Amino acid sequence: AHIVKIYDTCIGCTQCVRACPLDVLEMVPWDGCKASQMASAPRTEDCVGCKRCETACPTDFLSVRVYLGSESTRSMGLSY
Amino acid sequence: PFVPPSWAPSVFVPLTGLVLPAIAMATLFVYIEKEAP
Amino acid sequence: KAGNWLPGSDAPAWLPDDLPGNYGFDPLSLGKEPASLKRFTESEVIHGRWAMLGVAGSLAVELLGYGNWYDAPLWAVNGGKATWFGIEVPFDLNALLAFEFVAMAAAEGQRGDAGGVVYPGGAFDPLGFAKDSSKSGELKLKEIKNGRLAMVAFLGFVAQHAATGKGPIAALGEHLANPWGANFATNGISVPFF
Amino acid sequence: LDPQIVISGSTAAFLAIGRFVFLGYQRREANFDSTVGPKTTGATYFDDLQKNSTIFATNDPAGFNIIDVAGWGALGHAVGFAVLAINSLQGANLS
Amino acid sequence: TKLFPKFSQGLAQDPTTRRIWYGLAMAHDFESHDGMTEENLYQKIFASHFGQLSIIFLWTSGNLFHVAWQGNFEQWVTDPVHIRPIAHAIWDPHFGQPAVEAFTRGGASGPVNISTSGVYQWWYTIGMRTNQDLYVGSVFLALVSAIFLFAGWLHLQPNFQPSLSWFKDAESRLNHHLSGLFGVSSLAWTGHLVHVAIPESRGQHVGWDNFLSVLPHPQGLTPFFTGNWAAYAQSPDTASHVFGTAQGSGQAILTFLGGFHPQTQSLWLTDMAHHHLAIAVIFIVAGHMYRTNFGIGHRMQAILEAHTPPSGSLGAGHKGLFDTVNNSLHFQLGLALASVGTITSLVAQHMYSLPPYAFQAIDFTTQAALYTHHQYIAGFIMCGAFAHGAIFFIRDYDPEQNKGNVLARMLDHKEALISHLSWVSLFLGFHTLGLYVHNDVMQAFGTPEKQILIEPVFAQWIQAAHGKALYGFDFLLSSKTSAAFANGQSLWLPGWLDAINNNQNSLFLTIGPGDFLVHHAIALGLHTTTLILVKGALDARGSKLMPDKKDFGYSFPCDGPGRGGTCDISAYDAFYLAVFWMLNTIGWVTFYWHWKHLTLWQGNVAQFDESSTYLMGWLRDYLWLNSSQLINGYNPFGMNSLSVWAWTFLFGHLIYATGFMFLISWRGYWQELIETLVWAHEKTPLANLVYWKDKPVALSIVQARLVGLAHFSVGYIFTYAAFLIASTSGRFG
Amino acid sequence: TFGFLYVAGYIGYVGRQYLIAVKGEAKPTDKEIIIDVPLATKLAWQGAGWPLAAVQELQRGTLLEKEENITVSPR
Amino acid sequence: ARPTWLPGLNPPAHLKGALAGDNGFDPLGLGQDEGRLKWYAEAEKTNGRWAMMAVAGILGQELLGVTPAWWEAGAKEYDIPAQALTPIEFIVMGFLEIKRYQGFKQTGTSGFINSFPFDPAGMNSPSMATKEVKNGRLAMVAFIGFCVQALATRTQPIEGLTAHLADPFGKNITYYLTHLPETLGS
Ligand code: CLA
Ligand code: CLA
Ligand code: CLA
Ligand code: CLA
Ligand SMILES: CC1=C(/C=C/C(C)=C/C=C/C(C)=C/C=C/C=C(C)/C=C/C=C(C)/C=C/C2=C(C)CCCC2(C)C)C(C)(C)CCC1
Ligand SMILES: CC1=C(/C=C/C(C)=C/C=C/C(C)=C/C=C/C=C(C)/C=C/C=C(C)/C=C/C2=C(C)CCCC2(C)C)C(C)(C)CCC1
Ligand SMILES: CCCCCCCCCCCCO[C@H]1O[C@H](CO)[C@@H](O[C@H]2O[C@H](CO)[C@@H](O)[C@H](O)[C@H]2O)[C@H](O)[C@H]1O
Repeated sequence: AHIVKIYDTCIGCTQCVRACPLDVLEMVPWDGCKASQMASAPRTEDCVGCKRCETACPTDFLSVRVYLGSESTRSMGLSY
Repeated sequence: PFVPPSWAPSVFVPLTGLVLPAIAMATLFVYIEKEAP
Repeated sequence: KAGNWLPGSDAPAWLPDDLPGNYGFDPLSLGKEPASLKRFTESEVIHGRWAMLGVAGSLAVELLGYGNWYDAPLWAVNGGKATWFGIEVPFDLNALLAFEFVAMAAAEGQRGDAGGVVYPGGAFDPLGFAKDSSKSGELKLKEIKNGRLAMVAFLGFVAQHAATGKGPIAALGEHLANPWGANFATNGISVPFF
Repeated sequence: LDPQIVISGSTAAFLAIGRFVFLGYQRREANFDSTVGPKTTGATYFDDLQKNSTIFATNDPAGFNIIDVAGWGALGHAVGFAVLAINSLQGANLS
Repeated sequence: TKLFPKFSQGLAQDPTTRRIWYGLAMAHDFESHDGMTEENLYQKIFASHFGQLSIIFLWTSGNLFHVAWQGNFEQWVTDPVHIRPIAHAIWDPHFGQPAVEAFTRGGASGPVNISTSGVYQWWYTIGMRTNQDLYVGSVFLALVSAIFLFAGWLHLQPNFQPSLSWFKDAESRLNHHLSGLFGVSSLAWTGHLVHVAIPESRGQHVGWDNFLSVLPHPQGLTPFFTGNWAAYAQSPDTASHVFGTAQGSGQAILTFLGGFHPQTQSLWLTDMAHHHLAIAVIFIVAGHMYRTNFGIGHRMQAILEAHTPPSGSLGAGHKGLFDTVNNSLHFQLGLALASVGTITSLVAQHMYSLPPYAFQAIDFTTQAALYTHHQYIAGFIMCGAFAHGAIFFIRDYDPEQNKGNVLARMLDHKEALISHLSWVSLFLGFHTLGLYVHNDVMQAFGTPEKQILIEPVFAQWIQAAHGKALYGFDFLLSSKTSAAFANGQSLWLPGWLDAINNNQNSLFLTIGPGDFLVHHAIALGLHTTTLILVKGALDARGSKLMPDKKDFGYSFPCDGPGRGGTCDISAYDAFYLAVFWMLNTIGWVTFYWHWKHLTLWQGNVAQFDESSTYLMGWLRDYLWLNSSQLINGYNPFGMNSLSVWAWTFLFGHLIYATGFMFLISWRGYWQELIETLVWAHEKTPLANLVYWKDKPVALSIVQARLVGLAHFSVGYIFTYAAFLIASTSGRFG
Repeated sequence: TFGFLYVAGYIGYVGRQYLIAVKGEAKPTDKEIIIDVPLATKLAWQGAGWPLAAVQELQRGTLLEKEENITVSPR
Repeated sequence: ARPTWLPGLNPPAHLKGALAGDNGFDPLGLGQDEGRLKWYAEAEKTNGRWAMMAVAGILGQELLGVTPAWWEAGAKEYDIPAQALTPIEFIVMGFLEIKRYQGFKQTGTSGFINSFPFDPAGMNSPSMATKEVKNGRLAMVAFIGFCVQALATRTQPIEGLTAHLADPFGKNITYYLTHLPETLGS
């Protein structure tokens, strides 16, 4: 399973959640930004490591980071 | 005393090139495939 | 301040004014660190004192007709015996190194443990010239100025001999014979394109 | 050259200066190794091999123990044979 | 889950074939194993080193055994000039009769390989004369191999495992290794030369059976204990001495003749005896420098702490470096590879020009192979030196504990370092390539007098300082009135000057404009390879494109296509790219060494002087001209003894070209292709009864770069090895 | 050697003068793809004295940027 | 305050004086693990015990006129062929030594075959233990003296002593180390 971390520079644009092709991320309420919402990564066991979320994050440096880790059938994206 | 027999290559070349590799590959293939208890 | 090495210049701040022989000369600011300057202050006096002995000794040998400073140790090479003022000495090179190494180690080691003393006085000033400690300013200035002059002179001895091969007294005689035709501009060594 | 005079003579000089000249200086520099601290703090056999288990006490007033005698004597022997060996090269045929 | 690998649960849980590949590839990265502690890390490494030592002594034993069993050492020693050494016998059932006859040579019973490693000249020089001498050495080293293997087992046992602090006693290890490992070993080797090697070179047998009753010198130890050490340098071997015989021999055991033995064209044994005695004294003395349990010596931490320039030019200086070096194995390994890698180059440089083994010079194939062998090994070691320096920064570097010291300040001006290496590489490449192309155009248009030939005056001036009188500089040793010439005129200059002014040996070969261009190409190789490796290390911890690269490790595929694309952004990839430039650099060095020597060995040095100034000459007169015999090893009319090198020559081209596939085409193409193969197997009747246990997948991104680089390197090495040996051996051997 | 350096410094100095000149404009990027020929010719002729102008910038300390005004990566 | 090898040197802590012959001599601190010191103490005696017999054998053989010199005994041929001697020795010594080790592990003392300690005559006490070590150490030093004196002088132990007694100042290590050609040229 890969590791996905959300850092406190998130502005709650939701672009990472829309970009993710496996519904790994979601938005949750927060008080640390104007949007009052923060990205969350509750389902990292389904993450494949494409890093489409990082491509979509506007903040600099990124507020969502993916650290490729142990491989499995789900993280290796196998249908066999 | 040291000199090996004149027929040593006939036995050792096939042994180390065809026989031991076969047993080594079989040993390694079984080992990697073996499942933990 | 004993003067200004470059008239119109500003003396470096890190050079204290009362330091003997302070002309404000430090283009490369080597004495900027106080700890380094303290070591340099001692080394200049020691270098100057040895240079004064060396220049006096080098000139004395040739003035009295015993050769030049450069030829003095040749006896230990060719196979001759040492001589001092024409008086034969019974020692050989390997023996001489023994006395010097032990003797100089004792003296220099004793000086080294003093932790930077450069004006001991006491037994080293039997006649009491600097016993006053108030009028010593001029004597310290005279010592360093003659010391710096001697250091420059000895470099002249080495540099001149490497170019012409003659002793310091012989070189002086040759300059006076033909001042315009016998100088560093006529070596054929110092200025390659002349 | 006579080996007995040269080797003994050089050793005496190096023992004499070591005992009377550089003993104070040498000891002060040895304390600069104290500022860093001990090598290890352990109680295993391999940790014990890095400690001064035996302290070489001496009755000499200045503390010139045997380890110092070995150090300064070795330099004298090394210098003594350098002098003898170099002097031997004089009057050598085809060498 | 699967058992293998036992050291990583992440790999063992992987259901794909990546588990097999990655398990092999992470076996020796002990720091990454599950449950690893610092103390267990050092004990495993200590055990692994015993295994490496046992392999080295077993490999050496195998060489000694096979030469004695199947070689012609006893025949070769009689006439080393006109006999090709034998490496080992051939038993290949695939051979045809013409092949069996072709490889029968040297008076051997059957087919054999000719040795190129120079062990014959080495062993003959050190006093070996019979096959039984080699047999006893082989059994002795096999026993030594066993002992080290046992020691590796012993020190893993409960009561013999050293503690962590034992491995970090720097002062004690340096004292022993300098005085004992270096000093005593060199003193012992002097004993062999004085007692065995030198007498054997003078026709007197000395073995274990009689060496206690044979006097190495007529005056036995009286000169040694009386200080009259000059007695050992009297009556050296005369210029008429015939090596291995008592005619023309002398009596001295320690000399400084300084030249080459006239017959063997190699260094005198009495000089190599005095050499090893001299450094042994220096190394034994140097090993009494550091602190131990006896209250004298330096502590390395104190030395580093002291050396801070008072002006603050180096910041904190060397403060904190003792822990930085003493706690990081990658820092220590980087210093070991950098030092050993440079010394490997030095061995190659000095062995070809100061041949130490009798009759080594005349064996052209051996000299070519030995120089190429060690230069390629040095090149790999240097790349590893920088790789582990990059690994140190990611894994072991601690910014807080290195605050303001020299190491930290290197990262402060890393852009300046990289920018200037970039400028030097560009400058050398532009003007080096430009001058070659200019000279090529002039040759093409038929005006060889219009080309730009720059005389290597600076290097020719160095050769004058050493006594080469060809250039007429009359400088230092080239002038008979200088003090340098006079002082050494009674010790070693007569022999040294005689050798350096002999133009038939490789001691300071004459150089010209052809050597000017090649040397500047070598500089381009060194600077560019350093640029790639140095960037990989200084940028390892992060960069503007990836500020937090340290959090991902030394080796990772990429950071994805975002931010413009980040392919080959890790420090592992900088090393991967630098290996190509290392091969390119060592290739230029070995082409230059080989071509300049082939022309010398044929007597026609003018060919190199004329054809080496433009790049068509290299392609025409070196690569194309010298391939004629190689590619005729087998042809439609038959084959000869070179057919193995002809076959290996194409074998290299194939492995090299196969590597392009792993480097050009990347993973995504192959993973999708494998998915139809998985579909095909499952739907095929009579085959879907059989099935796999590891799900097939394409190689990883990082794996294919290594696999592609391995094929590239292997094909590189095997192609040139076959050409180097075949061109040299066929021409003369 | 000194023939080439004069021309090489000429080309480099002229380009640096032009690059500084357009940094003050509203849209520097559009002044780089589309060259301001009247300005370039003006700077082309004044470059003949680059060694004099280059040295005077060095002594006045305006040749180099300040270390604090240059971006660098984390270290 | 027992006597120590160096005047005015307090013995190191790991040496308590319990062992026989404990003079506090361990400049390298080799014995500091209680598990190794016990092994070394047993190892000291066995090396000394073999040295004591060896020194007596060399002296006894020389005093009884046995030839050739003790360093040429192997070359001489005896009733049993040299090839047969080694297998006999290997089996016999292997048995004695293996049982020697087995008893030491169980009891921690020294003995013979199945008896640990092996003191049939009942002579055993702290004084006897001390006397064994001091005589053992002397034999160990003595044997090395024989080996080196054979190398340099090439004379048997008693033969060397007589030469020194006859000509003390003329004959000594100073003479032999500077006359190897003369002595070895005979
Ligand atoms: C205690 C034993 C002992 C005794 C009584 C003697 C007695 C004698 N030896 Mg022998 N010898 C010994 C030990 C002994 N040796 C050892 C250990 C060695 C090896 C270094 C030698 C090597 C040797 C040689 C090479 C020669 C003699 C010779 C002689 C004779 C003249 C004296 C001489 O030159 O001595 C001076 C030289 C010595 C080496 C004697 C040293 C004796 C002291 C007591 C040894 C102390 C060792 C010490 C405790 C070890 C500490 C180790 C440390 C790491 C803690 C004389 C009969 C000469 C002769 O004429 O032989 C026929 C001669 O040529 N001996
Ligand atoms: C060191 C390795 C090695 C060895 C010893 C051999 C040996 C042989 N190869 Mg080669 N081969 C090898 C590696 C090796 N090969 C590799 C790596 C490849 C792939 C690149 C090949 C590809 C290859 C091909 C394509 C062919 C050979 C063939 C041969 C035979 C040529 C000589 C002949 O006329 O045989 C004649 C053979 C016989 C008279 C019979 C020999 C004994 C047979 C093969 C086995 C008997 C087994 C026994 C009845 C029961 C089990 C006994 C066992 C448990 C002890 C011979 C058996 C040729 C051949 O004839 O193969 C059959 C052949 O066509 N090889
Ligand atoms: C004594 C020196 C030394 C030591 C102790 C180590 C030790 C280590 N290195 Mg280092 N290294 C060295 C030399 C050394 N290195 C050199 C010389 C280089 C330059 C080439 C490198 C370059 C290097 C890199 C780039 C990396 C390491 C890494 C490592 C670690 C893991 C190694 C591993 O798992 O290998 C496993 C071994 C393999 C997968 C196979 C190795 C064999 C290769 C692929 C070539 C095979 C060729 C083949 C035999 C040819 C066949 C020919 C055919 C015709 C038959 C380990 C701590 C890795 C690490 O984790 O660092 C933190 C890492 O990334 N090293
Ligand atoms: C023959 C092949 C080749 C060539 C010529 C180069 C050239 C270069 N490499 Mg590259 N490289 C190669 C293969 C090659 N590489 C391979 C196989 C790899 C493995 C992936 C790499 C990996 C690599 C790395 C990792 C690095 C380089 C670097 C460099 C530069 C080194 C400095 C230099 O020589 O500057 C002088 C420049 C040259 C010799 C380039 C050719 C110039 C031509 C002749 C100009 C022609 C102009 C003319 C007007 C015609 C134009 C026509 C056109 C408009 C139609 C240079 C640009 C380093 C770099 O970029 O340093 C700054 C660097 O970091 N290379
Ligand atoms: C008691 C006393 C005293 C006396 C003392 C003495 C007398 C001492 C001595 C001492 C001594 C007398 C010492 C010695 C030492 C020595 C040594 C320590 C040595 C060493 C050596 C070496 C190390 C060597 C080496 C080498 C070799 C081997 C070879 C060649 C090279 C060389 C040389 C390097 C007095 C009166 C003063 C005071 C009071 C008390
Ligand atoms: C990155 C990194 C790293 C790495 C590094 C490296 C890899 C390096 C290398 C380096 C090198 C590889 C260097 C080299 C150098 C050299 C030198 C510096 C030399 C010198 C020489 C000399 C000085 C000489 C002289 C002389 C002559 C010339 C002649 C005569 C004689 C004489 C001696 C006088 C480490 C690990 C640290 C870690 C951190 C990071
Ligand atoms: C031909 C002419 C050749 C001349 C060669 C001269 C060689 C000099 C070798 C000096 C060796 C070191 O010896 C010298 O070390 C220290 C000075 O550096 C002195 O010792 C002192 O030095 C420190 C630094 O100044 C002081 O802070 C301390 O009080 C003390 O450590 C020693 O008392 C002296 O003996």
